[PDB]
Amino acid sequence: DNAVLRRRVVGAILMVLLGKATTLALPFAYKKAVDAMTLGGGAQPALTVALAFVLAYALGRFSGVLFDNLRNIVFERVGQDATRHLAENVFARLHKLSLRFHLARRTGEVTKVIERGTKSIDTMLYFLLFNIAPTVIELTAVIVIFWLNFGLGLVTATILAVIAYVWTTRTITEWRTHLREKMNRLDGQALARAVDSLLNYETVKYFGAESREEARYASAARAYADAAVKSENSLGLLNIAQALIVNLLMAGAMAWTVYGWSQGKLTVGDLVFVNTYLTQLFRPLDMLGMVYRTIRQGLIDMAEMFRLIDTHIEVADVPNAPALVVNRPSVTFDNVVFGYDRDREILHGLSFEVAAGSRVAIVGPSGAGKSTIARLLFRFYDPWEGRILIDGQDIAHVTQTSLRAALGIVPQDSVLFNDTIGYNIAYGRDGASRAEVDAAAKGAAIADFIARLPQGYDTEVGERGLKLSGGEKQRVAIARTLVKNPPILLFDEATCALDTRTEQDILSTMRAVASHRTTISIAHRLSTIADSDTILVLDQGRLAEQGSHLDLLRRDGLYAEMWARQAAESAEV
Amino acid sequence: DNAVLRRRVVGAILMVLLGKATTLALPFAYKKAVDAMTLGGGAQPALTVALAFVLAYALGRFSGVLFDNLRNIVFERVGQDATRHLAENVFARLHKLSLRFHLARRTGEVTKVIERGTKSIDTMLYFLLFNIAPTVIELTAVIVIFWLNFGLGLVTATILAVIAYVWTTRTITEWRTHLREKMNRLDGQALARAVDSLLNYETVKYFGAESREEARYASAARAYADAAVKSENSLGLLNIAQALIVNLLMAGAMAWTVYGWSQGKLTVGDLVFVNTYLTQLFRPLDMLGMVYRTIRQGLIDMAEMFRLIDTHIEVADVPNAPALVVNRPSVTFDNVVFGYDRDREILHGLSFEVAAGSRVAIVGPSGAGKSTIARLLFRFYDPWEGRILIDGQDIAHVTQTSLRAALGIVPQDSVLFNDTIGYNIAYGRDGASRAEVDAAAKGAAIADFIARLPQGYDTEVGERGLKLSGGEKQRVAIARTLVKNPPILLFDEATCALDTRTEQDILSTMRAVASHRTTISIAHRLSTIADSDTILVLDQGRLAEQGSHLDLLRRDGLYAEMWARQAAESAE
Ligand SMILES: Nc1ncnc2c1ncn2[C@@H]1O[C@H](COP(=O)(O)OP(=O)(O)OP(=O)(O)O)[C@@H](O)[C@H]1O
Ligand SMILES: Nc1ncnc2c1ncn2[C@@H]1O[C@H](COP(=O)(O)OP(=O)(O)OP(=O)(O)O)[C@@H](O)[C@H]1O
Repeated sequence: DNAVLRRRVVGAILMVLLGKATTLALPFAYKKAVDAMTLGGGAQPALTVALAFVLAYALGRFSGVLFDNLRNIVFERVGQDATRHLAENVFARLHKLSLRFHLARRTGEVTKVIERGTKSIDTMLYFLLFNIAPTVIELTAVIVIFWLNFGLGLVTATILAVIAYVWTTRTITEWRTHLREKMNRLDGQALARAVDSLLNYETVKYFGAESREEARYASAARAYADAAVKSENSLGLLNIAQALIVNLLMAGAMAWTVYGWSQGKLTVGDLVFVNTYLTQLFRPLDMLGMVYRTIRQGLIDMAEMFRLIDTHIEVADVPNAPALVVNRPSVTFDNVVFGYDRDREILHGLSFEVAAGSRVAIVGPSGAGKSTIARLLFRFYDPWEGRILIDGQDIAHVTQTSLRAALGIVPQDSVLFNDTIGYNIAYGRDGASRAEVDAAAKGAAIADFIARLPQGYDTEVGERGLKLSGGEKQRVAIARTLVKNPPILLFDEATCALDTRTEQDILSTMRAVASHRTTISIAHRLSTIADSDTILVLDQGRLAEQGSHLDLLRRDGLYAEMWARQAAESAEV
Repeated sequence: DNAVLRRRVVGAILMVLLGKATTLALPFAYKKAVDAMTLGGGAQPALTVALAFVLAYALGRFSGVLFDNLRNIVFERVGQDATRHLAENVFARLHKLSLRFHLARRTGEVTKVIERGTKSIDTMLYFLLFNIAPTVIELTAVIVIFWLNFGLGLVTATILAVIAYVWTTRTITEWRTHLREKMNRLDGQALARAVDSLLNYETVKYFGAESREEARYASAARAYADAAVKSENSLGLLNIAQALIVNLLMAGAMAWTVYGWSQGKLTVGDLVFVNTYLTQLFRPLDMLGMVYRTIRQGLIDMAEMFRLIDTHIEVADVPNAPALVVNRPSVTFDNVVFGYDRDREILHGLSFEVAAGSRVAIVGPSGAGKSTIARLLFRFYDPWEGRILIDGQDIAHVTQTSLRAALGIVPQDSVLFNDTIGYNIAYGRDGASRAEVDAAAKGAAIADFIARLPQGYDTEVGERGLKLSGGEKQRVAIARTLVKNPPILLFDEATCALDTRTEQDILSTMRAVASHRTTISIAHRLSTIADSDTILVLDQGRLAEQGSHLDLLRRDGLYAEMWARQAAESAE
């Protein structure tokens, strides 16, 4: 499909084909030895035979290694391009996976699987292109030559020996696959435990549990080491068996050649021809058994890695899915029944209406499942029963991209890229201008703060934005979501980490930006949302109350009681 | 350390010597062939030489492969144990590093460096132990036997050839180290970018920026691919140069021997002997080249890892540091000046007293440095000026372990292990019993909730505990700190994501058991902490006000102002 890559692969194949010329170099030494022993010296060609033998041998070895390295240097571009394309596809498809995977994944084992599969595919492609075909050509050439100069019984013996070789290799590989899989699993578990400890370094320091993490990693490492010892011992046993088979076959061949006659067909040269061809045959078959085991391992690793990527995507677009068109940002929950796992149901027929352009609050006790409303509105999961509508359009029947582009959310636990503040803020919109970033930072009340910083927008935030304060991180999230500027805006506990001045500023910003935008604010402090158009009270995953602040307060229900418990702080300390 | 591996390693060395014996066994079989050319054949006496040829050659090759695999099978345990010990030490020292490193690290590149070093130490140890010594033995044996059997010229030529080989290898390695380092840096950067995107999957989905992350990772990957192509091309050039040198040396060695006489310069069998020795001499040098370059690369990589593992730990114990003795859990900040970076200072002479057993709140605007008080109280950093005292004892002069064991913290951003709820709760104390876990879950108001769960304590929380609710996660952190049961307890905005009922229940359950325990609560909502014994107001890193809620409200200071802004009723 690529003319450059085609040409490169053709050149590489020519390079391996030159291996056949290298194999043809040995019969030159055969002929020279035959001449030297048939004339016994005293003739003219002896000086010629010596010079030709030394020159041909040295140049043949040098040309073999030179062609191997030229093949490597010419194929390195194609190999690295294949690795890059595989890595890009794996990354892209890894970002397409469902949220349940990322929420319950273990970084160490998935990283081990990804790297092992990528390296196995690289090695497998390399060996498939550069080992399979030349070894077949060499086997056919050996068969033909052995048929012309060794008869038929010897070629049948060699075929029976390679058949026994294949049978023993298959049996030992079937025995060793279990140990290999156990080793890989233990390695993955060890790396996952180590990565989890590194992610919880702060917790370990808080609880002084360095020794416990070290001990658990040491236990995992000892398990992996024992499994690896077992696997490599089985590999050594396989190699010893294969070498025994090949060496006894070679011994039989040499025995037949010498037993034919003390002088043989040719006194000097027959032994040398046989030994050279048998070296050129034992060197590749001893590695060919390993190459069969390597193809097996690469197949099981491709099957392993591919069994993880693109295998379980919870949310997928329906065929010919149209794009979402939001003319009126209205939200409808129609008898939505949903639970994260079928073991525990979270939402039991939740139904409500959020009018277009209104500011609606969602309150309730902990565990009520408001973040469930936020995640289902974003189509991270699909509800068991009922449906979600935006402008009267089913969320499940519209493309994910348009739906998620019509929604902006300031989540409860926000994560920032390991980059500058300006990058994180401009991440809200592709190619955001500095004027939009400045306007959003003014709206998110970090303008003066960024001005007081030495690097300004170029201030580093570190990994996950932990080099900033909580309020600064929350304001950065608000700023990026304002950069996005979607028609529907969902604040999941936005004003938790904010001080009083920032709290009032962000609240006024939310009230001012609610002009033609629907606003859904999940808050634990009722006073911050008492001015909302409607307040939805959740309890155990059900809509207990709905209405204005005065309406829910007059009903003397759950919202009123909650408002009488929070207001107890100011009335009487 | 006693005979654990000694016998085993001795066996490995024995195997290596047996390999030399095999290498010495082959020329003898050739010597017999020389005899077969001096006796002119025979009816029966030729058969002996034939049988000797077949037996010696076949058994020599089979025994070589068998001894190699036996050496591997006996040394695999030692190799895996060495790799395991190095990995354990690397992990331990990685946990010993300062918090400034972990806060500003990049996971992908550090993980890549660690894994590269882990594989490199194994490969390097194998090649060093099984190539360096046998190649030296073979070179010395070839030198002595040759010197005995040809004179001086060819040994002078061989030593000059090895000197030129070493010089060319050194030059090409010095030229290729730059490309290798650039390739490694690009690989680390690409992996770091990919890991950051995987950590921010949720942000990417929130803003639909999959294409941008894919494009940036593709750019990093193509850069790494170009660097790797250059490095491997230079490697191929080095290999062809080395092979040319060795093959020309072999060719010259054969040419000198043949020029003496057609059958033999000194002895007739010396030419076949020489060519066999040249094969047995090229077999180890083809490994010696890659072993030289691999030892160089492994040393420079492990030094690079250790130059990142041996980075200076900001917080270290003073020599002969005593243990902390907390009889009255009081906290004192004495003119503490500290900033994270010298370009921006955070705390400017902060001084305050938190009495033993009192309930103290820490409030103020953003940037006032309350999380700095929490991080410095735990000695994550050391202050520029001033000091911190616990029960009148300097934090800087006590062991880190006792200090951190005397303090429990529910941080603002809590992280949970990717494990069950019971594991996370019992993590508060080493070997926590089930009764203690139950008592803490009851105190943290998650007992009944866990009872309502299908798996109960065995419910998975996922990575960082994101499979739980915010309030559930905060209460799990509270449960861990209650399991630890320290005399000083610091809540950095702990009860924000809790509803009022659960918050009040937990706080009252604490207050009942809050006897002789210091409580330090950092809160942004003042009304939740108006019942504290004392309230410390911070501004620009200084203690502006201190006192009760009624006192600070009557004083009409900063606390009153902050309390009058939240009290603004926006309800219609
Ligand atoms: N990925 C998940 N897997 C399993 N259960 C989940 C997952 N996400 C949420 N839940 C469950 O759904 C319920 C709702 O929790 P959620 O994260 O919605 O917090 P909330 O109740 O909305 O508010 P708060 O943070 O105050 O508790 C909880 O019981 C929680 O255990
Ligand atoms: N790890 C860090 N590295 C560098 N600078 C930091 C770090 N953490 C915070 N800062 C900066 O220094 C100031 C120190 O305040 P810190 O975040 O420690 O607590 P705080 O000011 O009480 O937070 P809040 O904003 O919740 O009041 C912060 O406002 C922030 O600008």
